[PDB]
Amino acid sequence: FRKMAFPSGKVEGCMVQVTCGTTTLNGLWLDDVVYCPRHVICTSEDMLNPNYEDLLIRKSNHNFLVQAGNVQLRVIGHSMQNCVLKLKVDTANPKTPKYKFVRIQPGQTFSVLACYNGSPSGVYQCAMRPNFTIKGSFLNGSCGSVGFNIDYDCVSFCYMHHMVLPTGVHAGTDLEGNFYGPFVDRQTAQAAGTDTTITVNVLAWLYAAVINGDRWFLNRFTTTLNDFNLVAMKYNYEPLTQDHVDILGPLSAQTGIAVLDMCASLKELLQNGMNGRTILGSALLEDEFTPFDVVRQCS
Amino acid sequence: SGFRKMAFPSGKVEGCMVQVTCGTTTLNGLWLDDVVYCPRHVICTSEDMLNPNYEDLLIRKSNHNFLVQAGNVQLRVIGHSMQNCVLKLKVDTANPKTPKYKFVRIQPGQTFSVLACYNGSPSGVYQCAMRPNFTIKGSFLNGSCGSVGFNIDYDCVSFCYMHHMVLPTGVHAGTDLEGNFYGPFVDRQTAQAAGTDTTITVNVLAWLYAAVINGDRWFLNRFTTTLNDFNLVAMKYNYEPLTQDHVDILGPLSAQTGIAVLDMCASLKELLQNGMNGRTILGSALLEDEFTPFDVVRQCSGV
Ligand SMILES: *[C@@](O)(CO)[C@H](C[C@@H]1CCNC1=O)NC(=O)[C@H](CC(C)C)NC(=O)c1cc2c(OC)cccc2[nH]1
Ligand SMILES: *[C@@](O)(CO)[C@H](C[C@@H]1CCNC1=O)NC(=O)[C@H](CC(C)C)NC(=O)c1cc2c(OC)cccc2[nH]1
Repeated sequence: FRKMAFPSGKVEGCMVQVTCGTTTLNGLWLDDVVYCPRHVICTSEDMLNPNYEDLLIRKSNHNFLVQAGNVQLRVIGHSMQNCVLKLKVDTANPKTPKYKFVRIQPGQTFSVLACYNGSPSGVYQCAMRPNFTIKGSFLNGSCGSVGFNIDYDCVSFCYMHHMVLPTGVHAGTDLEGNFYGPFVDRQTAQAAGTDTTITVNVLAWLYAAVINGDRWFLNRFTTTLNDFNLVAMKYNYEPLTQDHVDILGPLSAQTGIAVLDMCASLKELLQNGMNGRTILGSALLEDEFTPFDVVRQCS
Repeated sequence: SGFRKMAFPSGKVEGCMVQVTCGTTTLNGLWLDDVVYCPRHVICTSEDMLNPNYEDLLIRKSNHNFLVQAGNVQLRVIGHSMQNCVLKLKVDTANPKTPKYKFVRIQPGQTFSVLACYNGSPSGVYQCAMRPNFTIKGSFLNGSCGSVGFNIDYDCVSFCYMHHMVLPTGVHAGTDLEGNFYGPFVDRQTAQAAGTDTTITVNVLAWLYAAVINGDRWFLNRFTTTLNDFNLVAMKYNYEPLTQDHVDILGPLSAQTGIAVLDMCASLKELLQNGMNGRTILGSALLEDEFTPFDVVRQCSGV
């Protein structure tokens, strides 16, 4: 098993750069709107303690430089929505894919198209942690890079990059500008809460192991969802929700192993350990593959 | 900040993928200018693939025997030749989205991005390394043949891999875009083993430097080693020898971190002899060898 990103071309065709003063970052051009982090309006000193409503009052359309490559797109309107700026431009992007804006849950994965100066640089798969950070790879100039999933022909954008934390993980918003987690867009060191293991994804991984004939860990027991959640929390594992149980449905049907029987197997692995054994060639339980990723790599 | 297995953006390649069908055999092709490149075993029937005389099988085909679909459009084949294990279909239409490109044959230990495709449709993109035994640890399913591997520099796509085969061990084998396999493999329907799969030492060292740049030094030690004494231990553990060129190529990472290359060699020697003792590096419980020094430099320079 490996991390696989979605093909990035539909998103590449939407990346632009946005500059205000000497402050430059990336934006997302869909139809005639460009979406970007609102701190582009800040000088470096402004970002220490910004009052964004007051800073924006001092800006007009003609203070925003939007470029597709080196080609300028004239800005004809602007507004703030939470921590994102929306710049209306006078050109509808001919490369706009079918798209939606979605807000994901911890545990869900997405592809990040890391960009610099409006130019796509690399693509990789990330998982939203329970503490609402991602382990990205981002350098200066990466803000406004986006994360997304592709379903059929539709790009679902879920993430726009804003922040690195002192621990070197990343934080950002959805495309309506609402941060994931307790973070704010300020030039300040902010701590993320203690993280936990993504249980639903570990279960998906165990189903993947079974699909491939690696099933020594299957035990004879079952559990209730409540009892499992209480045990899991003592091992720093997330509780399962009903949605988690439901998204495990297809893998449960494919293998014939009920979700709560697999939970009882995992409980035993937590309580008793691996006994120097491996699962899918690994002593670590992997928690960054969703049930969809498992299906997507097995078929 | 951070270090992740990263692929190049795939859009320039997506615009070149098409579907090639001959008989009941369908796989992917690569459409550049007015030529479509694909694995020649498309011309094969199920019975042919056991021992295909490709020159014999190809001469019996006509241009119209090849159905090339690009999205909803069918491209008319107006010529066809064979270059080793790659078929070259001349089409009457030049692909308008052809990027600047070159064909290159990659060296073992180098990385490239793979755009996995099915029925001419891009499905996923990931980074691989060409292993010392000339296999790649890919993710490919039925119908993935003709998927390509590439690197991008500025605006130029260097195609280096086209996919053909899975081995019994689950690793993968393919050719360059001149149709020559990497490794001792053959495009016939047989179970093939690779040579011994050694570890790309210069890459493990780069990844250790990446781990240091990202704040983890638990594996470092106060010891050093000579290059030869390191290589003696490395070869004992089925690692490739480190050459002076590798040492030099690691210079920028050594400069950035302040850790002499042979001091990092002494760290790796200790990891090989003692193991990792349940600890992890950059989240991995194994020594990773599929990032090149340049992969690390481009993600971690300045951090
Ligand atoms: C965007 O490029 C800014 O436009 C930038 C992305 C980071 C640069 C290096 N890697 C990244 O992911 N974001 C920032 O520089 C933000 C700007 C905010 C939104 C105004 N700043 C931080 O992420 C930042 C500031 C501080 C800090 O201060 C003090 C102390 C510790 C961490 C930290 N992160
Ligand atoms: C191509 O899509 C075929 O067009 C296909 C890709 C593999 C399918 C499963 N995963 C893959 O990477 N390649 C093949 O099916 C090739 C066809 C050759 C080039 C004629 N064959 C193999 O991959 C192959 C055959 C055998 C085998 O036999 C008998 C025994 C064991 C492994 C094996 N692989």
